[PDB]
Amino acid sequence: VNSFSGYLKLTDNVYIKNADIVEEAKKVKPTVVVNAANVYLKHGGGVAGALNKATNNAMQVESDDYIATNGPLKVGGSCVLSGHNLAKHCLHVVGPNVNKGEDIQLLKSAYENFNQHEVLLAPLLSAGIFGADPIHSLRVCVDTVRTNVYLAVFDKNLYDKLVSSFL
Ligand SMILES: O=C(O)c1cncc(-c2ccccc2)c1
Repeated sequence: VNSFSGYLKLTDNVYIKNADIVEEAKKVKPTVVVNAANVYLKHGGGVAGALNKATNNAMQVESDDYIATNGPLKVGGSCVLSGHNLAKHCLHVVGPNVNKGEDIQLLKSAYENFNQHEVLLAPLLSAGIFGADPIHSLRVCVDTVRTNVYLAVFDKNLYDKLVSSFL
């Protein structure tokens, strides 16, 4: 049994809710919240900007030190950093950004990072300002992630379309 409330069950392991991921993280304090990260961990917009704002920029400060030591992530890669006031840990995952011309096949690689964590609160990778089709992102999620994932979708309209169209 876990804390997550109000989710629709899509599969054995994937759940979905119309929710503001910062507000959900603040309520649940999950072990892992996933950030929609980029290679230089610059949390300025989309999910990264909202999560970082909710940490009063502490996520960005920590991330800048991580990059100064380790260099950029790979597209499709991830790192584990603090969850600050939102979660125990933040899994920063880099989905491909279609608005930069990145290969959408890297979306499956991105989702594979979730399998290293038994339970996660996450957004749909590569959705929003990353430019991918969220319907496609949900399909890759269901077909790739085997651990228990609780998806928060910001737009009510999009949430209803994702559920109605789910095979
Ligand atoms: O649900 C998403 O895929 C999503 C994409 N871009 C931004 C957001 C967002 C926007 C404001 C607050 C918290 C999350 C969610």
